[PDB]
Amino acid sequence: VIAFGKFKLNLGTREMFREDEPMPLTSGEFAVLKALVSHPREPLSRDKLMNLARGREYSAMERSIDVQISRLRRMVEEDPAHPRYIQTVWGLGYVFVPD
Repeated sequence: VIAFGKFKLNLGTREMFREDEPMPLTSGEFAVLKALVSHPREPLSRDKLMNLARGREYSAMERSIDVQISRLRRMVEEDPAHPRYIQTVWGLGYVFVPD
């Protein structure tokens, strides 16, 4: 489904790879990351992410959205402090920026 940086994510099977090595995604990590990458370049509020994260499983209520973002950044970013793929939009929320 989706490639960015050294990552490949399969939205249907929940398979993720870093440099082709299999890397797991908890339910809530997966829920947040899928909401982000499925809306490329649309900044998403915490409320809208929480909402989009809801599936038929323990997903949205696993951890706070900001803690999920922080964990996803530590997984995907060379520097979590200056993120490339999971960016902050001041006033607003978070955004996936492809490539």
